[PDB]
Amino acid sequence: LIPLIEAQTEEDLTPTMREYFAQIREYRKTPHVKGFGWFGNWTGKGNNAQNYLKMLPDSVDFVSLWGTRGYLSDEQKADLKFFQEVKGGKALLCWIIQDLGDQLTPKGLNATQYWVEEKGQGNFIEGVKAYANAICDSIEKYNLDGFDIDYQPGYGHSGTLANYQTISPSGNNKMQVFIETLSARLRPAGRMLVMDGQPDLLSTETSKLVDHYIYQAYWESSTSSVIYKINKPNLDDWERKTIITVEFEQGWKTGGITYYTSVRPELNSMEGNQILDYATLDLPSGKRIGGIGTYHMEYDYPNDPPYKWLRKALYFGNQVYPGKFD
Repeated sequence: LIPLIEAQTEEDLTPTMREYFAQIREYRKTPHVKGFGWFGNWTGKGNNAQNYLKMLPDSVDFVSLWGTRGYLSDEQKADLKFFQEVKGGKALLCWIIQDLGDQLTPKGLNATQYWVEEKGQGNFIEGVKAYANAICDSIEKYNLDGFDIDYQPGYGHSGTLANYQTISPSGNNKMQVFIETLSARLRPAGRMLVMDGQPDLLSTETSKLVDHYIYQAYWESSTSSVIYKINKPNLDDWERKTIITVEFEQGWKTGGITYYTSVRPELNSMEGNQILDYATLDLPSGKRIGGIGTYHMEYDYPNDPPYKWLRKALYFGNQVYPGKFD
């Protein structure tokens, strides 16, 4: 007889709640509008539900951890264990990929020094192979469910890995064996690889190694301006693997921007029409977007109800306007 925020394993629940989360775990594996976000201030520290993966809406499928790197608390480890095993949930490491050494470069040592000669052996590429293997290390160490490449060259995050060009042996071969090394390792482990910002630079073939294409559709003011952004037939199965996200650091109150126009007239009489359009987005093929998410998803918690917009959006995407998945 333990309330949820206190529960740690299937052993702490009644039969009726064991069975409840069994259907949630089933659902996760059916094809549906996935729910995602960038979860900040993740502590698992108690009293406040907002700091817990396990207290997220049951309709959230996976999440990227904005800010967290390593050194997890026992209370973080336990939140995650429940989120993973009871809820069918998945948590990703996440951070901008710009330079070869990024966020795994110790001290103030030199990136190109530490990674290339010191870790490769002059072979720049053995160092990309190495830098990636370290990401996987650090994921396997905290049993997280994979990685989220924040890829934004040509929004200023261009470096000794990130550049303007298609990722393929024929274009950015360095970014190619990067992604190749993450897939080789964390795909057979049941883990996820994912790319946000400019997943459109993936080659057709390389796109097969990435489980979702995640776009920041923050300031798009029209359905068809969002479709233009994500309509990339170069990408394997782009409709069902594409996730479109709204900006909740600023629009948590309103369900993104206040001056959006949906292709569904009935959505435009209603506040939050950006996130609801996204969740119900029928692409020109007729297929339903693969999912929606919010940046700083937790800013939706102070709402009435808490997680107002995300919950509504997934209700719109999965029940009000049932989508087509083939």
